[PDB]
Amino acid sequence: IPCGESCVWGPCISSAIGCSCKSKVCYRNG
Repeated sequence: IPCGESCVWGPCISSAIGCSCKSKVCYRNG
């Protein structure tokens, strides 16, 4: 599930809420 953050140049600030960079945007479990 996309969270609402891009990660093309820098990692997900939303890692705090469980989101990780996949395919240039931040996702939690798809």
